[PDB]
Amino acid sequence: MHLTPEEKSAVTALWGKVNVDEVGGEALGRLLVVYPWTQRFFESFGDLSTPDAVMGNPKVKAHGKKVLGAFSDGLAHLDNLKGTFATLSELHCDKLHVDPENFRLLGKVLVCVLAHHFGKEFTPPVQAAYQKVVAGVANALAHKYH
Amino acid sequence: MHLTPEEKSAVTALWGKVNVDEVGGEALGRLLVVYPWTQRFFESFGDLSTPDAVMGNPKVKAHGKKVLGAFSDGLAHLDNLKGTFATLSELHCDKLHVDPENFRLLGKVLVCVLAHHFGKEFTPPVQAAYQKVVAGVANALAHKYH
Amino acid sequence: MLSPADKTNVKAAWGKVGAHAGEYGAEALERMFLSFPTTKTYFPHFDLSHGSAQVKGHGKKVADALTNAVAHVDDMPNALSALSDLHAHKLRVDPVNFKLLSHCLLVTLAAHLPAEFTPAVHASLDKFLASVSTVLTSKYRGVLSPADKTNVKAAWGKVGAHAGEYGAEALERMFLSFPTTKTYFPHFDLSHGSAQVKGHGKKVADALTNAVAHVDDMPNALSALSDLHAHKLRVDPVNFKLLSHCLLVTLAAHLPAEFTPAVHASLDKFLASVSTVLTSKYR
Ligand code: HEM
Ligand code: HEM
Ligand code: HEM
Ligand code: HEM
Repeated sequence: MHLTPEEKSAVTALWGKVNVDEVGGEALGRLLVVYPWTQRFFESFGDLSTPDAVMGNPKVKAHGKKVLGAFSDGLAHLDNLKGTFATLSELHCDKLHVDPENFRLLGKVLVCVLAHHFGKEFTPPVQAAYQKVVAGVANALAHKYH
Repeated sequence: MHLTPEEKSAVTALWGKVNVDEVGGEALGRLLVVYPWTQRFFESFGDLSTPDAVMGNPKVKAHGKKVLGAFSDGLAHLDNLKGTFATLSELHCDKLHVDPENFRLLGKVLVCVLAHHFGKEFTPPVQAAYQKVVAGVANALAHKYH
Repeated sequence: MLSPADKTNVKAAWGKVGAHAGEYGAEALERMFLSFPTTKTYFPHFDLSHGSAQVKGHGKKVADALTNAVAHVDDMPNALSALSDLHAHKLRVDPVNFKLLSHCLLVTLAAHLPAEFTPAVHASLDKFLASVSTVLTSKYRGVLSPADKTNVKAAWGKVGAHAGEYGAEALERMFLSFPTTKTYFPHFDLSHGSAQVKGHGKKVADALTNAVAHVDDMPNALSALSDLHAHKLRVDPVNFKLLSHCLLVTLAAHLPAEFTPAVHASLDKFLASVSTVLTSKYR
């Protein structure tokens, strides 16, 4: 990916403390709250009328776990993100029609969520490592768009 | 940096009709007019107050020729843009302090200048091939920033 | 942009920041230089090492400016006028950098306000920062001047009856050059010559003709379109800059005589205005 040995360890270490399900639901929920236009893909999910409703929506939470679970699995393949996300990239393009900008928005929200969750432990260098990781993951997911 | 056969031939064929001296002065001049904050790097160039001032300024023309001249060199090395521009990348970062976003803006303007100059000949597929090229060159010039 | 609820949220959050504003500002700056190194190009005259007096000093000035902005949230343009002048005319920081510092201030607030940073406050602070950024960037080129409005009307005039054909070409150029934009049209046949693209191109062109006619009253002229894109189509805002670019290329390809540098600058400002309007109701 290109991240130095110390950046990879900072990333991994913090991620070992992440409840993927909780953070997943929190990040997808905040994405839908902070950038409402991303709700366009989730009308089958039900009530998304208020921040509370979005955060408590069981479909949003379930999708959040699914999305962050795949992200989680991608942290094990930091040297080959494009390869790991190739089929998901094609799926999001050809079948889901998800504008790649959405991945970048999720990345920003995920970083704010880690910062809220971890406070002082999310230091400027740790953020910097995570910024490279979220940009890499978004680039890999957008790679097969045509 | 991968281009399909049709995209590379579109780029090459068109570039052979380009008078670098002329197109270079035009592109740099328009960049300074359309995005005036870019003038922060050319305080010693003289009078940049009005469009006609910028467009006829001999130093702007001289510089545009140098810039497109180097861009032309990159066209001959479409397969390795990063390697070709590394020296200039470090130079733009370390000694000149040029925000890489300026490379993207110049790319937009150059596309407008090519459409303006060639008219009907700058077809949608040809523009699309040129968009890949200016994005590649901009990424190649920002590669050594740190 | 900001609703009263948003203002109450920002006021609350920033209040809690209190005496730490200066320290948070320095941390946000440090976070920006590290996460986004291209931002250092604007500070080559600073000692950018951790804890420098220069970064701490600057951090306090930035936070005092946001405090001023919070305190005059209903009158931001005026409260920050000297700052927008300094950034537009002296500093000339590319506007893309404001989103970067905004994200880093947001991450800083998140790390320091565990109780206060709820989803609603997060959304409000994000909108607040985007508004501050917009204010500090408003005078780079400014609103449309009479020369601009005159240039746009003259150029759009020459387009005339070709408007729909140019709108279609602009869409075609956009789809080919920026493939991601195709994600919003999975129901269309996007092949060259497509009647659906031609028909849609005509609609975009007519909206723009309408915007040119109402250049001094754009927000109302485009109100229904803003609602439509904001709440029904929900097109990510970044895409508007891509279609604007493609429209400019189409105009250049067809107006050999009128696409002078000054007209180019006026049209770009005009399209950025139409884009701002079409996206004003997103949040
Ligand atoms: C880190 C970024 C993301 C990753 C790794 C990710 C991962 C996934 C995975 C693993 C699936 C299921 C694939 C399958 O069923 O075969 C999926 C489905 C989906 N994704 Fe993504 N995605 C990401 C971001 C997004 C974003 C930001 C959006 C839209 C705002 C989005 C919208 C969807 C939708 C609508 C589906 C289909 C859900 C369903 O059929 O129930 N994805 N994605
Ligand atoms: C298309 C991308 C670009 C290329 C290939 C390019 C190329 C060059 C070249 C060949 C030089 C001469 C260096 C030397 O004398 O050793 C140079 C200098 C310079 N470039 Fe770039 N450049 C590009 C874009 C930009 C942009 C958009 C800006 C900022 C608006 C910029 C600002 C400068 C400045 C300030 C100098 C110094 C001029 C002087 O000595 O007064 N460049 N560039
Ligand atoms: C949204 C946040 C921003 C605010 C509120 C802000 C505020 C300020 C303030 C209060 C000053 C000092 C005024 C003076 O001493 O006369 C200043 C200076 C400056 N700003 Fe900004 N700014 C913002 C974003 C940016 C960005 C994103 C950059 C570029 C990365 C930037 C670069 C600078 C520079 C280079 C200076 C002059 C520094 C010096 O020489 O002391 N600003 N800004
Ligand atoms: C600033 C330029 C834009 C203008 C002036 C504009 C104008 C319009 C107009 C007039 C309509 C027809 C509405 C109706 O049928 O009542 C519309 C529909 C639509 N627009 Fe935009 N729009 C703009 C940019 C965009 C962009 C950048 C995208 C996406 C890349 C987009 C995607 C759509 C979609 C998906 C439709 C629905 C088409 C259909 O299903 O028939 N728009 N727009």
